[PDB]
Amino acid sequence: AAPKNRRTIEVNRCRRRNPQKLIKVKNNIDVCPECGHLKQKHVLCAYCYEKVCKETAEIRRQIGKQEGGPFKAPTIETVVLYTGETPSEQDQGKRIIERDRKRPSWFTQN
Amino acid sequence: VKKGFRAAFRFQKELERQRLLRCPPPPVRRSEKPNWDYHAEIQAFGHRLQENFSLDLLKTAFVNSCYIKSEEAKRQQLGIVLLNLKSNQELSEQGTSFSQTCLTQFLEDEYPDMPTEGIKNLVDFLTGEEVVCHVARNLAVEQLTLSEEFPVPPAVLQQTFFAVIGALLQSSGPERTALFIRDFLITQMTGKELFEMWKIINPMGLLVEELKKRNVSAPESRLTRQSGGTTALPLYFVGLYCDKKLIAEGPGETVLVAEEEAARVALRKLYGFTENRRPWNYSKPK
Amino acid sequence: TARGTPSRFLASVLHNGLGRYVQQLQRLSFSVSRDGASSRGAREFVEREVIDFARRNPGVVIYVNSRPCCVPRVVAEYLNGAVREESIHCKSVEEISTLVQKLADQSGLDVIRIRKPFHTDNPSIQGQWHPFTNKPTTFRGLRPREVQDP
Amino acid sequence: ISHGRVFRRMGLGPESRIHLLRNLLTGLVRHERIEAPWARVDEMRGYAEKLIDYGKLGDTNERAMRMADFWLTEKDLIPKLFQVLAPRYKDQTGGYTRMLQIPNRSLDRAKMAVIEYKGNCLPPLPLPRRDSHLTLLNQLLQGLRQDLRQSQEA
Amino acid sequence: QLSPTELTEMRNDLFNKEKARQLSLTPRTEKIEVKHVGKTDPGTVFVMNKNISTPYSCAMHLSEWYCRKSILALVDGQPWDMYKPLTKSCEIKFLTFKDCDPGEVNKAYWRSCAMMMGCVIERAFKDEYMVNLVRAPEVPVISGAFCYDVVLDSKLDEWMPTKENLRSFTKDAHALIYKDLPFETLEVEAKVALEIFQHSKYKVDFIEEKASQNPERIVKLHRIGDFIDVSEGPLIPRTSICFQYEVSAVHNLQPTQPSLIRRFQGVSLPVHLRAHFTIWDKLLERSRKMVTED
Amino acid sequence: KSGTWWDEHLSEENVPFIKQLVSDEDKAQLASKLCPLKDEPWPIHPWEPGSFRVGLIALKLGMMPLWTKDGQKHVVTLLQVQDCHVLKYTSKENCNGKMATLSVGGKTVSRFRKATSILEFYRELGLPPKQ
Amino acid sequence: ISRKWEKKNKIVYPPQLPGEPRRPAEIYHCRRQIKYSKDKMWYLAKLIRGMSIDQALAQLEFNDKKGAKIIKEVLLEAQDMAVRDHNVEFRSNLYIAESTSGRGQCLKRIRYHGRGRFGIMEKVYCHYFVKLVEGPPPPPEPPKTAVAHAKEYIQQLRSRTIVHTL
Amino acid sequence: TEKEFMQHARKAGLVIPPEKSDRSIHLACTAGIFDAYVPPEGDARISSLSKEGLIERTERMKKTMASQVSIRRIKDYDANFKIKDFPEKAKDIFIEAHLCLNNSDHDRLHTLVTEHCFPDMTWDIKYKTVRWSFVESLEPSHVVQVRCSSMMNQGNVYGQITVRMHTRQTLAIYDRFGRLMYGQEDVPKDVLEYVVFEKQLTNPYGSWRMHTKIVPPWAPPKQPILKTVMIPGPQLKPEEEYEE
Ligand SMILES: [Mg+2]
Ligand SMILES: [Mg+2]
Ligand SMILES: [Zn+2]
Repeated sequence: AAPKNRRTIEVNRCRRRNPQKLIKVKNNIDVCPECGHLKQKHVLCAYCYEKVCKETAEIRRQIGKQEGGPFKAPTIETVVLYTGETPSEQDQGKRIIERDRKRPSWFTQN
Repeated sequence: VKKGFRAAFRFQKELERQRLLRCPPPPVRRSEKPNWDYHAEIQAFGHRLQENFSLDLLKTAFVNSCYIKSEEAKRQQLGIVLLNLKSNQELSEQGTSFSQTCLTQFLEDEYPDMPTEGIKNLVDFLTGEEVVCHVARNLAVEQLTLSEEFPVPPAVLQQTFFAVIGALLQSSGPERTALFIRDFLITQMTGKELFEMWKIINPMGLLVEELKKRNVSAPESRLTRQSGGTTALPLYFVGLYCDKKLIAEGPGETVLVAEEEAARVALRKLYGFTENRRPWNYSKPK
Repeated sequence: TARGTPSRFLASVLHNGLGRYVQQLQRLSFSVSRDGASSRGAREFVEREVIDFARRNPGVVIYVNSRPCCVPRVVAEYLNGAVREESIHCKSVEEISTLVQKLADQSGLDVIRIRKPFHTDNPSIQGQWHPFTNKPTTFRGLRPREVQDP
Repeated sequence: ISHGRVFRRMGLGPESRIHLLRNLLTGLVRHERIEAPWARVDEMRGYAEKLIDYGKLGDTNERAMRMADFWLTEKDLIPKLFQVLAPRYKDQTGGYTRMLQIPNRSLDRAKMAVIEYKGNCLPPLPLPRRDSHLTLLNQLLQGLRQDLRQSQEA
Repeated sequence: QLSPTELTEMRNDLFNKEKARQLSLTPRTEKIEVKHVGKTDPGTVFVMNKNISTPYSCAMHLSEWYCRKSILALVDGQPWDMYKPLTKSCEIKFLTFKDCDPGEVNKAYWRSCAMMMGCVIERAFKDEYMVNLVRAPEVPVISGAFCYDVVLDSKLDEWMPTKENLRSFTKDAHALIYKDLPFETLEVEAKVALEIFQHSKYKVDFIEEKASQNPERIVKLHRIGDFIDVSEGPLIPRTSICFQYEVSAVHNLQPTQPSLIRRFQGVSLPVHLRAHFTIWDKLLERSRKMVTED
Repeated sequence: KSGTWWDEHLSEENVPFIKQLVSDEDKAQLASKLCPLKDEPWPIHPWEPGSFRVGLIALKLGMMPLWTKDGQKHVVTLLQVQDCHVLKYTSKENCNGKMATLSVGGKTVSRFRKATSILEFYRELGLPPKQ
Repeated sequence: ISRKWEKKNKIVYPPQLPGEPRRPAEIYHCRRQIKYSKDKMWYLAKLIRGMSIDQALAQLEFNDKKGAKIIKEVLLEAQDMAVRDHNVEFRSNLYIAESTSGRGQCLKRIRYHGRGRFGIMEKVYCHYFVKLVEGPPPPPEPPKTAVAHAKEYIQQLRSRTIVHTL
Repeated sequence: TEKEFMQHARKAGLVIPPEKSDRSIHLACTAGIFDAYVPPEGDARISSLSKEGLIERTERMKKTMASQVSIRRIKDYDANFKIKDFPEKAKDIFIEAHLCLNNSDHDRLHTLVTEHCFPDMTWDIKYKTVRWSFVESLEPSHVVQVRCSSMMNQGNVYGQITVRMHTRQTLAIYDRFGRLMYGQEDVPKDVLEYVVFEKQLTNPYGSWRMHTKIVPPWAPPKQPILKTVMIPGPQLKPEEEYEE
């Protein structure tokens, strides 16, 4: 089946510019109270989620320097310590991961 | 590239026209444009109107004070013989007064039942800034006007049209000058209603005062016709009844608009400015 | 087009002819060439015809600019401000004499479609027709099947 | 017609689906936090919850060891399940994982999600927080509560 | 005596007169470096104009989001109306309804909504009755409603509003919200403020109390379009901020014999903290009950 | 210009309080209509030939077998009536029809998920919304 | 090719008189030869058309189309260009006056088909044009109300003459 | 279907033209001043003390041998040249060079100023309207310092004549759209700026042209601008944190 006639630009503007074709404005946008950047109400902040992944990656690179190979996971808990911190009362008998950096303010010691 | 010159030249002309439409130039005085001789254009002005103007007087009817003051400013900058030119102030005062007293006489004798307030508002409309400037821009009065600013302001143009009447008054006299006011100013209220030139408010309160002067009982309003009362498009005909005698009847969408138009209809009959009135007589005086 | 062009109603300039007739043609500007076969008919019109035409029309200012040109034209300006430009290129004297006279007779209003061949500001003298013109009035202005004094 | 169908159709078939979910669960036990498409995470989240239930049964239960051996491709993670993860959620009876939606990835604009095991040693995610109790609306409600409580005691 | 419709005509002229005098006192152009101290955009500096630029103008430099959500400004630890000119260089911070501890913002909103009610009280009653405003009690926000004491003519000594009358007050309040009028703040000397309210006896007493507290003896003035009133503390920038507004009831204070003082109560919520129909009806009932400041 | 739901701005302490508050109100509203003959009922006419009474709005539970005294087996459907009330009444004249309409609702639903015009209709009726 | 859009930021208006009103600032900016379809880009320029600078940037920041990241880059550099070069005081006091797409210079490659057949595919390119104006976004036109419909209908009933007569 | 864009552009340097070329770039003006001049602190106060200024200006030139010997060189290439006329001649150049900014007469501005000064004046006002005028002169100008270049640095010699000016001026700068941007066209203000001139003595067609303006560290702050400014802070990344 082939077109019997050529469709005019008037017919085609009415199909292309139909409200269903148009992009719909979004009203679920708001500002992140921490950084001030934009975000959706149901989605995490891309900026704050990015700074968590940069630090999480650094911690995961230190974990590799301790295991020193594959299939070498521990059977104990793990703790992250920063310059100016020592094992806590509850952080006894764990795998401490030393980080040469000041503890992030958002990263609260538990 | 095709050889030839006629099509390229013809295409440049269409481009110029297109450019002018997209970017039209500012208007300028006709004297600045080519093919202009002030002395030849001012003689034709009179012959065109079949009047024996006086050139010395007519040339000063187009000279305005604003143009004289600016003409001096140009000389001071260049350090340049004194000018003895006179303005049109004196000529304008003579023409404006004569026009107000001649229009009144014409109207006071044609409509003898109209009050002075109505005859004054009519004379203030025929000698108005809108009417006098329309007659001036169609009699070549704005092309000869020696003003400082173009386009000529309406007030400046109004003062120049009455100076031409003052020059004609001195040259040809009142009788010949009164015909110029009948043929150019009286003809500006032919297809116009009375209350379209003489705007009033509360016409019903004005009709009650004219019926007291004639010792006539106050009018009573009543409904003569009616249609579509409940609808959005109604029609009412209200009739004014003095001593149970119909004097006027007017239509309207509401009962208040129709009652106001009926009073306007009665006033036109009282003053004799109806549509049925016989036309103004322009025939040569016997 | 009529639909592809504009229109106007029949009219006059300042109610011309009502009190007096005023010629609307105000200026005529000829552009002839001393040399040039296109302007031959225009040169002979300037030698014998234009002078007699100005005597009859003293209210029209005529300008004759003789300059080099390939297409002679006559520009007519009217009181109302309209400007009509026309070409007398390769036209005989008789053709230019009937054209210039046509310009003198015209008013300047645009030569376009005229809707009606008549115009009047006072079309009625007995009253414009309206629905109640030929209807009789009823006692007490009652309506069809309307109970009075209920 | 799909009325009641609870399981999704991913991968190349039923077996490939289990193998996709197994590779995500195995990576979740090694790192305790991963990012993957939202639908694939919501489907694996159920298995991550029931895997801890088998770790609470103990490493001496053969049935529990046969599940971990199958669901954990890396065999060094099996002791971590029975000795690290299960003890951690000993007090809790449910809600071992939290799933959160994250910005769509750039390559294919796919809906993404992050899933983790509660109690991990990783930097806290920027969890959504409810409006403070000191706000205008919440202070108008706190006052209403007090009266309703005060009237009831009367 | 001046008529009610011409009494406000002079209060504006006196208000505008003093509003223009302060502007002339300022030099042609003097710059102040305003530093931003907040979690967001830390380190930004605004080189603004003295006695002309406002905190709102500083937000316009940053983004439209700050403008819409910045209800109040904190200048050197002191709250600052968003439309109040800045006199000297100083640190600036922006406050919102949704914060960890928005105590100052809640007070400002609660005060503004009370002032709005005073304006509609001076227009509802006829011109024959003498409506004399007294003050706006500084009641907490947990009380459940904001109030504005008012006095009425002796003729209306026992007249009690009805449900339909209370509804008309609201339609006049929402009509004031639709105009989107900005609160204009003016700090004047006590002596100048007495002249504006010299006609009303109650306002003069309140002004005198404020002068005694401050060694400078300056009194803050706020006006909504034509209506002018004396209030304590900062206010919100615009009326459009309040989405839900309603006057709940009217209570007569005691003792009534020496003088009658009526207490118009009300409750409201802004656009940022919109409530649900069901939850909003619960707040009204609490508001209808009479509240007494501590 | 952003939409909102009933618990978007509420805190951790007010969410449980609001839930129980509106829940207790529904209980009291439903337990206040159990005495319709004492609350100024309308006249009770007898049954006449050609009369049509109201119906109900039930909830389909499931299906169950059923045997008669002859041994034949019949399968039945369980229809549970839960929170069925009469909402309003329209007379024959205002009905624009031969009969007169009676409106009935069923299955109480949440007030946080209904339209304002619907919520106010139930507010003056003294009942929770119906599905 | 034509590049008139870049020459509109070079016109210099004469100094205004003391009584004249403040003239809004106009900022023209564009990006040429974008590897994208003008038909697909038209839907993005139509979205922000009439919006504020800060509202447009928020809609383009959460859009999944590729053109969104490109327009947002053009708006950010036109925003800075306004305050730095065109004497705009507040960077948020801007709105999208004009926003459309144009066809660019496109390439032609061969697409192979079956049975020794072939098609000619074009590597599409586009331009994006934007104009920023100082001030707040003009208020949207309210929808026509019943009073205006009736007021217009009665006006047509009053403008009707007696046709084909005197 | 094999046609592509003709995109082969590569980026090169403009600092120097092709090497091993007998033709070389010919420069008419020097880049900077040969000997930096520091006007003594308190010269603004001496503006009121006109008599002391006259004494100091005469004494300084006489006392500064290096400055008095440079005039000898300027007179070896131009015999008919006096020092009691240049300060009166500089006023014509200064005034005439600032009137070319109003009408955008850059063809004549090159004859008045050097190539080193021309960009500084015109670059910023390329799309702006300037209305500068010279209302009055307060104190006569004085030739504070004259110093010549090292002989045949490039085979050419330049002479610099520092001149002090103290006069009233009117400045109003309008933006692209005609809106007032800086200054007031009604009110003039006092100005104290030291204008430096230069002339290529070797070049037979050389002339004295404005070179630059000495800005003393003890000058008063300039007039403030009309609008407000926002100076953003560091645009930090997610990982990096803010520090006081
Ligand atoms: Mg698939
Ligand atoms: Mg093949
Ligand atoms: Zn964030």
